[PDB]
Amino acid sequence: VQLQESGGGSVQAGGSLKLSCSVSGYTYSTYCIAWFRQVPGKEREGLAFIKNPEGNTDYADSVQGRFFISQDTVDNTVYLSMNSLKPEDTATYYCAGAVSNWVCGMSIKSQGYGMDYWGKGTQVTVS
Amino acid sequence: VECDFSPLLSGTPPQVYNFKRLVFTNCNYNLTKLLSLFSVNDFTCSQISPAAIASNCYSSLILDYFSYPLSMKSDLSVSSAGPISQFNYKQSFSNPTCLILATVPHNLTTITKPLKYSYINKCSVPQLVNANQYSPCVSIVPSTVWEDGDYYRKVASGSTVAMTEQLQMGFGITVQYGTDTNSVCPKL
Ligand SMILES: *[C@@H]1O[C@H](CO)[C@@H](O[C@@H]2O[C@H](CO)[C@@H](O[C@@H]3O[C@H](CO[C@H]4O[C@H](CO)[C@@H](O)[C@H](O)[C@@H]4O)[C@@H](O)[C@H](O[C@H]4O[C@H](CO)[C@@H](O)[C@H](O)[C@@H]4O)[C@@H]3O)[C@H](O)[C@H]2NC(C)=O)[C@H](O)[C@H]1NC(C)=O
Repeated sequence: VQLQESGGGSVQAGGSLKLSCSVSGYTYSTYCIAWFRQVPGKEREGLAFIKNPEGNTDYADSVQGRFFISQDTVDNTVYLSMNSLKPEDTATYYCAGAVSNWVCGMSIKSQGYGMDYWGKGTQVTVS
Repeated sequence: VECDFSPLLSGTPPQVYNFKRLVFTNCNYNLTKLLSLFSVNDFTCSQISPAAIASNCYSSLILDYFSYPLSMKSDLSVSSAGPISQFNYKQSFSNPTCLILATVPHNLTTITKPLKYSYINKCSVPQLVNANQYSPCVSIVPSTVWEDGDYYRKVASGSTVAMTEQLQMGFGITVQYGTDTNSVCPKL
């Protein structure tokens, strides 16, 4: 399994930015894909997660109704449309995969504890 | 599809006499992943092996879980010579089983501690729990014993053990093998 973020960069104060996470290597269809961030000197925060028996998602409460995890129908690449971006949103955004799907809401509440596969992250800076 | 172990990861696990029972049919499981989410301190089995129970197909898989302090491992080994198997929880002898003792690590932050560990020390002539059933006193004994020594009667006496830094739990698994129905399988 391989995961790579993209789409980040410089965003306007208040603007939106769509991040992606290309997904290869998954054989079965049941697994957890999450989204994370980490401003330096601090711990990884959990953001959004996807579950692949049905497509149910949830989002940590500090990005509720601002960040929107989507997944491509054919590409099985997961997206993260982020909105109302504040400087407090500046961080390195990581993408993370796990081996099953119920391990998800938990790692989203525990800075990625149960996640298995990780990306190198991309950089998002809001002015 | 895929067995739904999520409910274990959220909430306050009940005490041993109020064990929560999750039943799984027609689902593929991954037990090794579930156990990797914990610091596993003890893993014994009856009529099956740890390796076999994570890698076999069953007609149903039953997972019981509850708060249980690791210092009371002896109180399980004593079996029917002690309160736990006499009064709170006692696994089937007609089906293969495992019992696992685990500490929930600091990083798995969504398992909530109770005020203390509690168990029934007596529940009555004595009224013993039958294999795989609840104690007849489940109704009157409270979700948590208030003070070590309470005597509830409508006769059930409770005991307490102080809470540990990190919550310690117990997991009981019972599998049943059928004919033409073994569709709880490991995912590959
Ligand atoms: C059912 O569930 C089990 C339990 O997870 C799975 O077995 C494991 O699969 C995971 C996922 O690949 C393995 O995890 C990885 O761990 C590597 C370190 O290995 C040691 O530490 C692990 C605990 O994490 C021990 O289990 C193991 O014995 C070793 O001591 C990491 O280094 C890996 O990460 C790196 O690589 C990935 C890409 O591969 C990147 O994304 C990361 O950023 C990083 O570069 C990885 O996180 C785990 O080791 C496996 N355990 C065992 C015992 O084999 C089963 O696969 C699963 N079954 C199914 C069908 O899903």
